[PDB]
Amino acid sequence: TTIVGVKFNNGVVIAADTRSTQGPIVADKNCAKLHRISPKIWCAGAGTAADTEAVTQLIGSNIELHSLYTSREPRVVSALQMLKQHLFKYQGHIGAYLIVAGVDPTGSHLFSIHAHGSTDVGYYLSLGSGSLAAMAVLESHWKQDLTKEEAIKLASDAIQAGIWNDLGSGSNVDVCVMEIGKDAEYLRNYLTPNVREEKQKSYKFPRGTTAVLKESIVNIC
Amino acid sequence: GYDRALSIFSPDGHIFQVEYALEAVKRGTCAVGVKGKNCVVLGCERRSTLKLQDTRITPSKVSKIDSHVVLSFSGLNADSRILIEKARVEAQSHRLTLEDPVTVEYLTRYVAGVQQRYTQSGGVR
Amino acid sequence: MDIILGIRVQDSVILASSKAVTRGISVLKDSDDKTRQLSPHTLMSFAGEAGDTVQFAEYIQANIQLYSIREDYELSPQAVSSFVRQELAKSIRSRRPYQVNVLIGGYDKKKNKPELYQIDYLGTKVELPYGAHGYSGFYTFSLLDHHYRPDMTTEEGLDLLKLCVQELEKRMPMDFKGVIVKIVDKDGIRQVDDFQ
Amino acid sequence: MDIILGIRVQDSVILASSKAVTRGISVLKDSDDKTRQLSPHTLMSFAGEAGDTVQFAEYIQANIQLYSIREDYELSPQAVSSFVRQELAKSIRSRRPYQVNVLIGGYDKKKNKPELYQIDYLGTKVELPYGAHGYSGFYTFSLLDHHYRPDMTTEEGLDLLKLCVQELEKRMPMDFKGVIVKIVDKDGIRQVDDFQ
Amino acid sequence: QFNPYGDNGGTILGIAGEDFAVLAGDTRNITDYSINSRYEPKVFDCGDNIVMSANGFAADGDALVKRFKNSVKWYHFDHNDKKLSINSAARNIQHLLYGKRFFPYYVHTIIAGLDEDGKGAVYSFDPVGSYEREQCRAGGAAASLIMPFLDNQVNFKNQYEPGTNGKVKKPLKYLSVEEVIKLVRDSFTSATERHIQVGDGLEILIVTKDGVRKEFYELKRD
Amino acid sequence: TQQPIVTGTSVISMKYDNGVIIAADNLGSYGSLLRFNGVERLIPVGDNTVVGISGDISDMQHIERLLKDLVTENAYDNPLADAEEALEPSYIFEYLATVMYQRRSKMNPLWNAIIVAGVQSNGDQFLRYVNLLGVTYSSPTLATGFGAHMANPLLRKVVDRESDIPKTTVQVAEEAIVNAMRVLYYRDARSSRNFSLAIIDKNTGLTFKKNLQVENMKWDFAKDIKGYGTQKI
Amino acid sequence: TTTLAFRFQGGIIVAVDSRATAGNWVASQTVKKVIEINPFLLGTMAGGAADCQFWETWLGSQCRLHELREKERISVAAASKILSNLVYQYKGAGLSMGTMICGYTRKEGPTIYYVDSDGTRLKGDIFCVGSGQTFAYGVLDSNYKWDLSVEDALYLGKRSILAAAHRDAYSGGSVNLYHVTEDGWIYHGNHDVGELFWKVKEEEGSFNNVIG
Amino acid sequence: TSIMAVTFKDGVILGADSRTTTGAYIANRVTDKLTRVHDKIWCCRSGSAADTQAIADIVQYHLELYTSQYGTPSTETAASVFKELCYENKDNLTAGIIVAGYDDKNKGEVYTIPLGGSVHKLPYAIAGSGSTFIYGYCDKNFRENMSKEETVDFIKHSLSQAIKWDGSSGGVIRMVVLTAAGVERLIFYPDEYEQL
Amino acid sequence: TSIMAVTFKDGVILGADSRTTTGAYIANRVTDKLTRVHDKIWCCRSGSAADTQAIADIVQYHLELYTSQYGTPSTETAASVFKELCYENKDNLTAGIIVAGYDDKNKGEVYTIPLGGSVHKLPYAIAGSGSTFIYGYCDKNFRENMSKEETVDFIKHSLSQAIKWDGSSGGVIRMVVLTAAGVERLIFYPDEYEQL
Amino acid sequence: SDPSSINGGIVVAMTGKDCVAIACDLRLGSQSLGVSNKFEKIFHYGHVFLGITGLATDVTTLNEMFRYKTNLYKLKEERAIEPETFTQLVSSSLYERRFGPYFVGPVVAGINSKSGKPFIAGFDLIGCIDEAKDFIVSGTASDQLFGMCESLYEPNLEPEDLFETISQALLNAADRDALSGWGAVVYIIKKDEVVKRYLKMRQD
Ligand SMILES: [Mg+2]
Ligand SMILES: [Mg+2]
Ligand SMILES: [Mg+2]
Ligand SMILES: [Mg+2]
Ligand SMILES: [Mg+2]
Ligand SMILES: [Mg+2]
Ligand SMILES: [Mg+2]
Ligand SMILES: [Mg+2]
Ligand SMILES: [Mg+2]
Ligand SMILES: [Mg+2]
Ligand SMILES: [Mg+2]
Ligand SMILES: [Mg+2]
Ligand SMILES: [Mg+2]
Ligand SMILES: [Mg+2]
Ligand SMILES: [Mg+2]
Ligand SMILES: [Mg+2]
Ligand SMILES: [Mg+2]
Ligand SMILES: [Mg+2]
Ligand SMILES: [Mg+2]
Ligand SMILES: [Mg+2]
Ligand SMILES: [Mg+2]
Ligand SMILES: [Mg+2]
Ligand SMILES: [Mg+2]
Ligand SMILES: [Mg+2]
Ligand SMILES: [Mg+2]
Ligand SMILES: [Mg+2]
Repeated sequence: TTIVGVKFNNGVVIAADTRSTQGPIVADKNCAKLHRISPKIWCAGAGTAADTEAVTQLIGSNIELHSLYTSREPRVVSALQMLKQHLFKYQGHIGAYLIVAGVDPTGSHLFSIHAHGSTDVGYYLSLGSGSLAAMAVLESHWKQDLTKEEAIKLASDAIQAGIWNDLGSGSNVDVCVMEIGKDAEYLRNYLTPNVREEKQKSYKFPRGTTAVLKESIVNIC
Repeated sequence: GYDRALSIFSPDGHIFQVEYALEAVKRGTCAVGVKGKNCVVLGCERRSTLKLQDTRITPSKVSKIDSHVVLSFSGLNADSRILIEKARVEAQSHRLTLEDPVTVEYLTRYVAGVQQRYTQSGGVR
Repeated sequence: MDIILGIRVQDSVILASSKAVTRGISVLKDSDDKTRQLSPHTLMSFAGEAGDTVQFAEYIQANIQLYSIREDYELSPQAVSSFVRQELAKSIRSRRPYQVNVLIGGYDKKKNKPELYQIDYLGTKVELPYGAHGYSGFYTFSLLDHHYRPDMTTEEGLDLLKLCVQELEKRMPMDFKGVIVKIVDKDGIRQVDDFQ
Repeated sequence: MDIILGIRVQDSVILASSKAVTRGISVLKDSDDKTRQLSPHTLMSFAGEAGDTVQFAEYIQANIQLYSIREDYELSPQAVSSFVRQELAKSIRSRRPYQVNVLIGGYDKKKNKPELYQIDYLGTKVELPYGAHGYSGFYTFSLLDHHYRPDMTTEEGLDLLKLCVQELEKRMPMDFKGVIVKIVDKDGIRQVDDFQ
Repeated sequence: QFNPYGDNGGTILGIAGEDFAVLAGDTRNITDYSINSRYEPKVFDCGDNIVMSANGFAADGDALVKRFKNSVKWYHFDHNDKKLSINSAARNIQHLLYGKRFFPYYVHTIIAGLDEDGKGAVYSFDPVGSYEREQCRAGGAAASLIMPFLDNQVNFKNQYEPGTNGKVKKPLKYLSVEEVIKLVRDSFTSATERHIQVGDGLEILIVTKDGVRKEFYELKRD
Repeated sequence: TQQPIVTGTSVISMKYDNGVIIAADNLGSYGSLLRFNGVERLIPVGDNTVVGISGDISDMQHIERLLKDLVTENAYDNPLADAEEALEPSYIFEYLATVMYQRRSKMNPLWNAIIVAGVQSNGDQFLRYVNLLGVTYSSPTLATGFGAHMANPLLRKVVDRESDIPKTTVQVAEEAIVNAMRVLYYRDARSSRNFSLAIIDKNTGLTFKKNLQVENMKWDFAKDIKGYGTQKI
Repeated sequence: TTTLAFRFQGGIIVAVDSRATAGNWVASQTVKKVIEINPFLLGTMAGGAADCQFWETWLGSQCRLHELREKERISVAAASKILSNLVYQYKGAGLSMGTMICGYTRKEGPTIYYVDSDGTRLKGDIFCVGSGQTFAYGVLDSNYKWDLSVEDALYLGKRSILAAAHRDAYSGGSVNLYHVTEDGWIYHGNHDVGELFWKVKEEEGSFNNVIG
Repeated sequence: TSIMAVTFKDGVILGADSRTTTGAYIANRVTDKLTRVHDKIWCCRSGSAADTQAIADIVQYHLELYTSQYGTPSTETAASVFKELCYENKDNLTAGIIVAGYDDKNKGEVYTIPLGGSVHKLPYAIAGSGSTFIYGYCDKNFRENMSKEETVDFIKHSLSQAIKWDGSSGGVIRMVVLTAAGVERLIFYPDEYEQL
Repeated sequence: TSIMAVTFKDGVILGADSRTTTGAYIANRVTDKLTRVHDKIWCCRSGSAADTQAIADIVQYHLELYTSQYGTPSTETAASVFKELCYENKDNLTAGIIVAGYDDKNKGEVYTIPLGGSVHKLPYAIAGSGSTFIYGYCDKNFRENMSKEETVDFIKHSLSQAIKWDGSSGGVIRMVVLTAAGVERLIFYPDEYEQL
Repeated sequence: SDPSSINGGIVVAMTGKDCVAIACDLRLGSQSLGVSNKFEKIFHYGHVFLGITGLATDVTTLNEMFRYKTNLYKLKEERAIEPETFTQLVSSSLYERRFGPYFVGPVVAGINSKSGKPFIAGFDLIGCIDEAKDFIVSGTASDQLFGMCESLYEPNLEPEDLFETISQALLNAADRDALSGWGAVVYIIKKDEVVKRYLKMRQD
């Protein structure tokens, strides 16, 4: 898994590959790893994938509720605090590693969170098996005061580093862009460099090819 | 360390140390064997140059190798003992690994091979 | 372990030895003889780890056979047992030790006595009127201590043994598939043609 | 483990269950019944770790008895077996799991069929024509696979079983001291007077 | 504590045609989640019309290939430049492997060529040198993904003649080298998709009475 | 050696149109103590080969001595030591890979990962890797240690394939390598600012550059990082 | 794996499955688990594949040398003992094998020796070895008669492996059959257990529980 | 990490490196290990990041509440609260904290709470992996009642060395100056401090 | 232990503490860890006492023999010999040695052979447990071509700190001065150096 | 020792055009020992199908449990549950046991009765939604299934062609797994109807 986060001058963007693996097997070639915590706060996860789903759903929910209570747009720092306090409580047994980014009324934000409950703030971040490939790219090209279109290009290139050079990643590139003015823009499969070639042959069988002992109609009703 | 070649060829093609060995046999007491329909008999002579001989303890000239094979000889007596020990050991070992006693042929073939080795190795006569 | 018993009566020595050989989950065979005759009046029974037991016995056997041929004479049962003990006592500090226990029953033609020797895999040897290896002693010694008399006939010896095997059939978790029994007397070695 | 067999013929279910109880080195008893009747037409046999087996059975028993009294009715063998499975499945994630395996043979008065259920200590249940626990299957399934017909009489069932117990006596390292056999049929539960 | 083994794998596949044989492998060499090379070939021609591959731990595989070639060369010196028959090569390789029975070569080895009637042949070995003439065999990482496919599309396993309800088994045919090569490329594109250690490149060596011929195909690079 | 003590980190390298470039920092670390700063891990052999080494330094120094002595022995009864029968890269490599596999196979490894870079007398680029297990491979780029993880990704953006090697100049290749060293400086806790870099060009021959420093670093942005979450000052 | 061999009036029957497994993965369904030591002597493969195949082939070399030297067919006693003796020299090194050495000589008649890497060597009339072992024994134990016709002996051997292939997950593929006579062994073919199963069920009535 | 706090005439300064490692990978090269728990009470964090962030977050909470109720807390009170968390939870924390602050009654104060939760008040304190390398230098160069500029230098030089030698320390040097005047953050980059 | 060697204009000086510990017990408070291997080649020992004494004993032997045959050996040659022993026997040695000596061609030279047997020539070197505490101080205070009196001070102060902080270092400070002039031993006691 | 490998078994599901298919082996094992050939691993709750591989006690328990919950669901919503929703249910129910879980690999198949879409999904043992239009696999031969499937599958198969494909995919995979086989069953599911077939296979 390769996920990254890059700030730009009017907001923030995150990106992620689309491969997910069980050991050396690829279980899903197009898994979406970009999770919503609330409309303008998104999240990407690495680690145990049941833990990152569970914990983004749970905090998403407490956030929504807290937002309704307070009649206020939800803040990233609240997602941050709620996440970290829960991860810390479970001493790292919840294997969730996240990059969370978003815009709230206080401006635009980018944080990472480790399973044990430590957090980092930064202008650019990566995580996952593809983390080091991605960071090499960010360390090479990041400059201050990126335009939006540069930040997407950069974040997209960073994930590509992971796809190619890391076996843990990837297939396609997903992106979410959160600009301070606007609706959050989520670009499922922004980039799809990895299409299977047509096979040499069709493996459709002649019908009746398979041996059978019984038919039943089954009862739905 | 001593591997001097003692059994070597002389120019007429003979191996004197082996031929000289036969001379020792010719000097040894006569032994003889003859086979029946279904016995074999081995007979040997004693010297009579001395006759305060304790005949019950003094080594016999015929030896058991296994319970079904005997061996007799002429020539150096001390040397005979070494062939016999090796043969007796081979017989017991043969039972052990093949679960049968030796054929007479096999046991002969073994002893001959020992004798032969000693005509072709350094340090030995 | 398998069952290895022996008893020395007045005029002979009786060796009783379990018939089963089992490899893990299956009983491979129910008719195995855990003895070798070492010389016409000397018998060795044995038990312990697989392979080792037979290899050791067949090696002792060939050595005693070699001795007999060489000297045209049969070693006394005491001598055989000392030879065997020494071999086991070398095995123990060796790179891979023979894990084998034995009993040696012999009739000593020179003294006209039967003799029983018990030797474990460490080389611990002892002459006894009756013995056993492993857990076999635990079931049977109670009975032997009680019933044994040095003047027993062979028939009495075999009765006393029948009782021991019954106690083992009753109280012992393993099915050892009966025993083979042999007698060593002044006329040599023979096998009791049936027992349960 | 001990021996736990069962077979469902045409009109009944036969349970065969080893008599030995052994504690380490001694066989403590050779006449132990590894069954409890749960209701007049439902029989449970069992095996596994000491104490646990009985405690568990006697607890299942009392529960089914309670049910019968309360409803003045006898639960189907299927229901009993689902109840038992659920109890075992709770045991596994418990602080100390019951290590017990069971077979439940019942005659289902409402459908007039015999039924056999096999359930291991994990709560793995399955309805079968014949079954066993532990290693018992390994020796006997070959024979059952071959000889079993669903239309067998009780007598045929008992023959087929006799053959299975012979195979076990032959190939199995342990002396399990024979079996007790019970039959569950439309008239209830009885014990075969002798398995000679 | 020093561990003297590693895993670079690696997937290889060998199929015996009826007058030919192929042996193929990806060209990608890995360590953990890293790529070391996207082109580091692992199928070799060793002459006497014999191709070999030793997949697994790359160092042990290289050592073994070296040794075998050197065995071929010495067979020549020692037996009057005689040609080394595939069955003899196999025996010889059992001996090399079993030579290291107590510190094994950590590889799955396959060889291909023509038996002494010009029929296609493939032999496969375990790491301590048990071995088997075989009509087709995959090796390494994605072998579990490929053999079922071949069971099906080469042997027509579980396939029957429509319409009889599995009473008549679908009959077997001989496969053109072209046909076999499609199944090879399809096995590998499938494996590449679903196994992370497979990708980059596919190299195939084809053995016919007329010698050894190589063929290469791009594979996906994630 | 059964456990490495003083250690060198990543060696990195790539090949370009006419030669190869290789580089390595000048540090010997002792766990997390950055102990020795003046450590050359590029070892030139003749005028057509540079061997770069990471891992245990005592073993590196042993390998240096073997290389000196290979040069010395190749000269013996060899009128063409300075000509047709000098050492090639391919030879030095085979020798090292032999030794490594052998030491591994006696459970007593040389605790290193090595990259041999050079130009073959016939003009060809040489770049191969071997390590403590005896494992070997070639690629248009190669790196040990961290470099495998961060440098390769960047250098492969320049030479993704074989076909790109002709297209890649020595200015481009060199700038790529220098940038990688800067990246590793930023992110490898076992690395040093100072390094050495060497070029082997089939026309200019061996250019060896000591005493470089990572320059053009970006840190300014660090002044705006406050706290770890919610602190503003 | 399941392997067996037994003695009867007509010589020896040997029967084995052909499945090889690595964990759950079935590496092959076509392993020759009978080693043809030479045309008069058979071995079976259980435990280590290599260990059996390598050392039993070597045994073939030793038996040949014996015949050149002694001008006489080697006894099965002697052949088995060579292999057990070798194996015992390696005891503790982790060889793994369980094998039957089968032959039929004039002097001994049909004889079977079980040999394993423990050192054990045992003369007997019936043996099965492998994870399918207990299954095979059942069938054989309840049908074996000394005076089975050769045709029935072959069937019994085949049916005993089938039993094991069915229940044991680690056994299957196909059965291989051999008949060992004084003039040597005769191969009696390879039988897919897929097709054989169904055929036997139908022809014999057995395997009632399986839906066919 | 390398961290210190130093009292001087006008108050107190805290410094730290800015590197966070997971083994040899530098997870974050611009960390802020200077953490505010009240306006003029700050701390330096070393040990586990999760543990020290979580602790600091709680202390801040307690002092926010203290303040609401009893006014501004003493630097000593803040050290008490850190200590109480660290001592009472020693079995699951890996946190080494220096606390520093300024008030008018006491000017600058520095307390250090190493592992285990003992507390120690000092004129200056150093900590983190990098500290071991500069015990000598600091004991040799610290004097009481330095000026601000002297003290910024003492820190800058102490940490430039700790960084030089310790692989787990590096990046920029941050400081925070605490005096009557207010609160000054400082930063020094590699090209400055490497060259000293 | 704390040990160092320093080159200066007129040659080179070695210094060391004089404490040897077995756990917390100070086995010997007046150890001589400065050890002569040739007239003007000495070493500093750290690590195992048995190992470093036994090695130094052997090197001395080699150089006595070198001398007998080829005249006086180079400091470099002596370091080669230490290295060869330490490298080639790394699996069962724990020795950290600094070698230092003087000749006229080269004045002072210092080579350090840490664990593992790598060798490193340097202007100065420090080692032993105490050394970690003074990396900062020494990097900050060493300059090349100091006078003798300066260099004795640089050593005295470096080691006074190493001692202050390291519990496995203490006692007197010994030095050995190596120049064209000859060989001077120095000693400094607690009352001098603690007070610096 | 591994709970997901004691009893063995596999399940695979794939989609075609306006239909979905789902299939399992029939083997209950206990290590090497075959125990039953009538252990179906496919259950249904209304028109939603659930395959479960892994530890059999848990297969059973989970089924008993989802029957219970989909019962209560129907009673309150007054309508049968749809697959998208069931999936979430399965997922949340497994994650309740995060630190002590059920040792299973579930697979969901069905057609949404409102939208008409074919739908399938799978999960790890603690309940992460592995969601994929094409196909899903689970069990002791999941590797071999991934292989068959990646080669055999093509999108939009008509129901009678999908049957042929999923059947082949299953059988040839089980044949390379020791711990699967002993029979097999396949459900083909269309919006208004469902046909269930038993397959002929080898028994070893
Ligand atoms: Mg998803
Ligand atoms: Mg002998
Ligand atoms: Mg000689
Ligand atoms: Mg005594
Ligand atoms: Mg017992
Ligand atoms: Mg439950
Ligand atoms: Mg469990
Ligand atoms: Mg490994
Ligand atoms: Mg050879
Ligand atoms: Mg690309
Ligand atoms: Mg290394
Ligand atoms: Mg040379
Ligand atoms: Mg060499
Ligand atoms: Mg900047
Ligand atoms: Mg040996
Ligand atoms: Mg078993
Ligand atoms: Mg700490
Ligand atoms: Mg706490
Ligand atoms: Mg720290
Ligand atoms: Mg030391
Ligand atoms: Mg030197
Ligand atoms: Mg020494
Ligand atoms: Mg050491
Ligand atoms: Mg519930
Ligand atoms: Mg309602
Ligand atoms: Mg829980």
